Amino acid sequence: MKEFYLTVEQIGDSIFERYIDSNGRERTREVEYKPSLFAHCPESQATKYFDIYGKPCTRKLFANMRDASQWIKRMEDIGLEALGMDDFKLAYLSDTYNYEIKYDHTKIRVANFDIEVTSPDGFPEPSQAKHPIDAITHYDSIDDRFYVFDLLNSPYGNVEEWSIEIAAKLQEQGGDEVPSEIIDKIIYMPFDNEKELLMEYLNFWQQKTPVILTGWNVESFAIPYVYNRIKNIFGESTAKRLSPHRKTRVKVIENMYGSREIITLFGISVLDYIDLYKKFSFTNQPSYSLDYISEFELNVGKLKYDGPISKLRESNHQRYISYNIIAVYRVLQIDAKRQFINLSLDMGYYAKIQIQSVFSPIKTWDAIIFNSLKEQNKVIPQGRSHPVQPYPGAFVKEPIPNRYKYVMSFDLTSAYPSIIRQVNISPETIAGTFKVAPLHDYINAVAERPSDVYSCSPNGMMYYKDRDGVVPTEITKVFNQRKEHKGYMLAAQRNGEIIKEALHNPNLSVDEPLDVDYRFDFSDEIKEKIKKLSAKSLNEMLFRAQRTEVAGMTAQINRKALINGLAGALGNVWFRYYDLRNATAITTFGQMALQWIERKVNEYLNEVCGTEGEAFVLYGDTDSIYVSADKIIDKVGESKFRDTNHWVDFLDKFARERMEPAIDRGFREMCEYMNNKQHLMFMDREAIAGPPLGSKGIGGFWTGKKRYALNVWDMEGTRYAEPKLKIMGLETQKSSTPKAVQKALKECIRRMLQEGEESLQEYFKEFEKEFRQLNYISIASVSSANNIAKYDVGGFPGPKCPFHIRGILTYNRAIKGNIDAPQVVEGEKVYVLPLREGNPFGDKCIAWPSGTEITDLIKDDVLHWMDYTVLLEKTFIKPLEGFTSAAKLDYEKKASLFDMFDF
DNA sequence: CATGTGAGCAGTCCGCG
DNA sequence: GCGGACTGCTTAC
Ligand SMILES: [Ca+2]
Ligand SMILES: [Ca+2]
Ligand SMILES: [Ca+2]
Ligand SMILES: [Ca+2]
Ligand SMILES: [Ca+2]
Ligand SMILES: [Ca+2]
Repeated sequence: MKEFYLTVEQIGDSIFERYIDSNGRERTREVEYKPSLFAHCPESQATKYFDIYGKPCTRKLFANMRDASQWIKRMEDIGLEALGMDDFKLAYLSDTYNYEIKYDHTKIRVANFDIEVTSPDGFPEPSQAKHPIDAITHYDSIDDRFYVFDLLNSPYGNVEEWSIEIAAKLQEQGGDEVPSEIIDKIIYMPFDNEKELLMEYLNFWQQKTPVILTGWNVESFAIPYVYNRIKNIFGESTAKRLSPHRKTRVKVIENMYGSREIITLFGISVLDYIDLYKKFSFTNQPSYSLDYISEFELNVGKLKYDGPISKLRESNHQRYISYNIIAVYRVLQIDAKRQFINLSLDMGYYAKIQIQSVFSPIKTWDAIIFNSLKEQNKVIPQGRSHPVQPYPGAFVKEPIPNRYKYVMSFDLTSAYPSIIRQVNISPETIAGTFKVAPLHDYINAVAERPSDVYSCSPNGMMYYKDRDGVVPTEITKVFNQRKEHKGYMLAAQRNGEIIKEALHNPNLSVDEPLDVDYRFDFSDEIKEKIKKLSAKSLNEMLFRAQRTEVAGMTAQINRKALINGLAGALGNVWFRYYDLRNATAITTFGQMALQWIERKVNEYLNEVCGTEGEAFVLYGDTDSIYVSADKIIDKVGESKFRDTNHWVDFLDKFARERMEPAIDRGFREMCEYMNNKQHLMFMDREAIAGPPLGSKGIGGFWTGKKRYALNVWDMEGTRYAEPKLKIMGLETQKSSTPKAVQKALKECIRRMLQEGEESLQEYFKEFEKEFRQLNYISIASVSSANNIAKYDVGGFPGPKCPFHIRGILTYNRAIKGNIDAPQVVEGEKVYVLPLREGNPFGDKCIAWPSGTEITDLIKDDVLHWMDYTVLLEKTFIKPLEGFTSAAKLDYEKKASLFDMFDF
């Protein structure tokens, strides 16, 4: 097989690499890497090395990496550019793997672990590690086994061995319900003392050394705790055995009272699943406990236990160990669905970087561009220092706040990357500048044509048309990958709706789910078979289609983020190719594009409808337009339509057959105007929206910029079995909004858009009558707890103290000297509840760690002093007032002359 | 060590016979 | 109480 790296590190003048050899065996080696960098030399000196602007360079080969670094300093002092890849391990990988890496994940040791630590005096701080580690579960991907290390004797209690028989039993039968599919994969190892446990753990570690290390919060808890605990018991050099090169660095975050730390294990790639999830999932959650996220992703119940976690081991060691095991499995279950490890490995090896550098789009693109240029013997520019400078972005149209009955939306496919490719924006394709007219003059086609030779953006930049740029070249590769996966995602989504439609009439049979590939639209013959399947088989198929769609979502959305990241990186001062000329060339062109196409669409629709000067485009944001379709529907007349799907079909066809071509003509004309390299502005229809035919639903409304809701029947070619709400910016979409208020507000919207005013009014009345019966957690607001210390003045709020921070301080005083009430962690999320006047907490609100029940000693008082009136007003009524005034609708029946009668 | 800008809302402070 | 000014948080692109 072809060889590939696992990890790489620079340690002094040595590169330390772990890799897989030609026989599929894991190997390690230390290489005294001799790097090269480059300097500009005279034209009269012949050479095969040129910088990206075609200037000749000479290669300086160094005896070691220190010499290379030292030379960079001297060049800095002299005043001359030192070119080439200055991160030497990227150069090493590039030299060592001079081909497209094709890796085999079954050879890559992926470890998932978590530890338990009983602590009777508050949270067990990793920096101090003053308590025994009393459980570790460590799953190994190569063995496919859960290695369980169990401490039976501790100064906090001696317990009996864990029972696998009992673990496997249902909870309703006193067991722990450890999933049957992992029971046979558990290797249980009990220990009579911690020193033996830890030593065996370390020996195990040496035999099965993680390449990818993950788990939930392993970076800020598990890893530093294990490191510091081992350090305290055996000494630091023993702790260093967790690194295969015996090297670690300790990062100490001292904030202000007290301190925590991150540990870097050289030769391991740590990908904390919490960080993967945040970066790659595109959710914002009110809590990031594993219980919350597991329920969210997997619909599995919370791991239930009686009493505090500090007492769980002594009172119920059996459950304690089972839950340690299950927690580890849950991360594997989430990854099976989301496939973030796979994504990370894909992106890592594609770029030729340390796998953990997938968290940095700058490192990732720097590597991709370096490798690309190196293949043509080109030499990369030196990184430079730049002051941070704000610069202009997108254009957003101010919408008239209103209800909007029929709406069709369109937006550009991969807008910024497509602009890069169309214009040919790269560091080395800059041809010069031209004198800019006001943007409005370009939008209206009255400015002088910028150039009849070069490819232009209305920011004033010109680019070569007749040569490729590395930025366009490399961004197109990732875009094309993105597009493939998105095709699979949408097919799977369309396939899902076919199955949902068939679930309306399930057959009374015993059959199996069809063996099909969900990434491709079902053939007619598969669709016929589906119409004969049972409910059980159809639901299994619907599950598989949805898992296929999720996998496609992961792959497409993060490749999308990566290419958009390149456009953004051009405006980050730490990016080697930082250049506001290129960053603003993209954004300014975007602004022109949106406003140009708005004009063209208004022109076209006035023409086909026989009118003049009516505004069909009601909103737009960056690269999208929202077209009121009312006059289109009225042109034919609503009476002509047989059902909702008939008008949806009609608008879909109108968009595809009449609008999109007119849009394409408009953008081709714009491409000619700007003399661009290639026409890539593809503005495809997104949503078709309206009320159900014959209903009093209003279809949609806007309250303002970035705030709207649409009743959608077809989305990018997916015709829904049941209409779906597209809501942007409104409180339903905000993680700060209480969970039950999100629900209620969404149902208020659903009723507005699908049913009308009377339906709304009925629901609003019920919700107000029952609000006070909702669970306190379901109606608590959420906020991130940043800069808590700044406003902490003897446990009381300093000046400008934010509401949520004030609540935290209130909580701190109420739990003061409580030996095990959860502490609010800086930067994490909290629930927030307002408090009525005269409460015993002595302030207007309280805040506690999100995803948790508030500690029992103050829970009773919080429940008693909760200000429901304020809570209802702020979180529910005030937003709904915004929705309904915007829609010209009332959520309570207005008083009128009719109130004189008895109806 | 390091993707970007645009924009609304909820909060505090401050003014207000 | 209720605006305007300022800013933090969260989010749509
Ligand atoms: Ca635990
Ligand atoms: Ca788009
Ligand atoms: Ca059927
Ligand atoms: Ca868009
Ligand atoms: Ca699209
Ligand atoms: Ca109490």
